[PDB]
Amino acid sequence: NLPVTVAGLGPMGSALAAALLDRGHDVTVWNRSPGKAAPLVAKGARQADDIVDAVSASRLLVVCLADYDALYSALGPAREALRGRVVVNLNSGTPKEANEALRWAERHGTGYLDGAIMVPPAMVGHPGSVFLYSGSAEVFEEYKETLAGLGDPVHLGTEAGLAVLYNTALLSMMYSSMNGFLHAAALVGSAGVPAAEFTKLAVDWFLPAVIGQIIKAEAPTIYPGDAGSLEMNVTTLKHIIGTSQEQGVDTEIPVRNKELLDRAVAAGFGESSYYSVIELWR
Amino acid sequence: DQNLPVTVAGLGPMGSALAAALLDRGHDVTVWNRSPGKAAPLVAKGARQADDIVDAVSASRLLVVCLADYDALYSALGPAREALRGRVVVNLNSGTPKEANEALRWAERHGTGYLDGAIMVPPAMVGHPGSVFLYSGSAEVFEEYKETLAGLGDPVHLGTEAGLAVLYNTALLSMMYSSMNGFLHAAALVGSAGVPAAEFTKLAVDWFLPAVIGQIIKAEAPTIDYPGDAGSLEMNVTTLKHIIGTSQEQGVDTEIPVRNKELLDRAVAAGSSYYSVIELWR
Ligand SMILES: C[C@H]1NCCc2ccccc21
Repeated sequence: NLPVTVAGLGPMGSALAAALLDRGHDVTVWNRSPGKAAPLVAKGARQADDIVDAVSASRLLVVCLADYDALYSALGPAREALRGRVVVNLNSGTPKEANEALRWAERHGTGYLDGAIMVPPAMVGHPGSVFLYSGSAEVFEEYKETLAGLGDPVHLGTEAGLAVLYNTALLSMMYSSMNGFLHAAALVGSAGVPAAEFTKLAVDWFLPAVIGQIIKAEAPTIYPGDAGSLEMNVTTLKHIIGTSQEQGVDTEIPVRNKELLDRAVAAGFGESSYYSVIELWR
Repeated sequence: DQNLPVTVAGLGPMGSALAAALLDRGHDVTVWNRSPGKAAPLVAKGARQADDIVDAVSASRLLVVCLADYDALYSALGPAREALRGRVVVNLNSGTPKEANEALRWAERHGTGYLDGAIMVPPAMVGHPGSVFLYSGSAEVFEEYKETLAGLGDPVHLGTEAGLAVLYNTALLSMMYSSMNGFLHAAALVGSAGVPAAEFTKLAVDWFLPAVIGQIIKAEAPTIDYPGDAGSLEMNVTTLKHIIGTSQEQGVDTEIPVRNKELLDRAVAAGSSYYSVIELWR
């Protein structure tokens, strides 16, 4: 039961469709290029002829396409068939793109959720999958159970752009953290330290016990316990850069991190908090 | 000997915490500091103050040193050359691994056992649950004093070579600085929409950091085996273009994601997995 249509059958859209099939939904699939539907049809999906049939088959339409232009092109022809259905858009962009899609959906009498997929395709549907959602709370509550088949659905608020905002923010932190980890791994690696054991120490202990706790301790709105003054952290970074040079590891990462603190010291004091670094960017 | 005499040389905020922790665990603690005015609070708690460094060293077989740098260690302890014979130095503030190896050499020249250690928590956490200290140096010396060292924090022995503790410490902290900075960009980005920092912080630290950042790191780490991974360099460039785009829309400085994207563009040109970025630095 709970018929669902998936539009877009790239690697992510295919995973969405397959996860929905595995929970036993009546899944209708649609894609622009041919040949992406066959593997899903084999697994029990009905392929729709035209986008109107696809949209008409289900009250819930899960969209996973390249951008907003792609969404309009794909779903534009559906016209009055969208009226009274719900679009769950899993591929915005930026928050302005999310708001543009909300506008498009509302013009067509269509409910709208914007979602960010927080795991790779292969994790979709499996324990650990988490999807962030923004949009009408009524709509979210009505389709929550269906959405749960893809991953733990977290509703951030009713404004269209929030999911993309949170997703882009979290991912920005992820890239920096991963790059720092790779500097770390290069550093120990240059002494011949085996990576597996260091990785486990860094991820299973240091990341939650030290990095997480220090972040919360620096957050002025939230361990006894903080990162210490800017000036003491500058000195720490000078030792990291020194160590990196000794070991023959590129100093780019700690050099940039030190320059950032130097800027924050100059704007405030050597005694200002670590968190005040954020004032350089807003 | 559960009340083993210990001397602490250096009574800055960390050294003072070490001394207080040792006093709480039933040691006869002798304290020393170059500048006056730091010993009195510890004397009140039961520490014996030493006049000069020779008296300090002569009072205990175990000497815990917590000074600014290596130069400070040599200048402080130099006069006590001879008194050091047959004692053990646990140096808790080497700046680089070459410095750790220099101090080993100095200690051994004088007939003195040597451990190097890195304190992984702030002063206020020292001697409380969650305190962790990393050690490197002679396994025999570590085994002999392990139980005393356990009073300060969980003692993790990395190996016998003098520089390992500094190497691991500098690596882990390098990752920390990058992670915190990426978090601050994240917080600025959601903050620019009026999202409250407390709730975002909790989501980022209590869920995203272990469930996503930690797992993606392990997935990329070729020696550890989350059926997915970070995806190709090229897909991550595109993701970063969206983060930069979102950051511009929101009026938040793009410095952090711009640098992260430039790194990947360098890695694409060198010519593939996210983890291969590491090859730019060694
Ligand atoms: C350098 C100091 N300040 C930042 C927090 C921290 C955490 C672990 C070990 C040292 C430090």
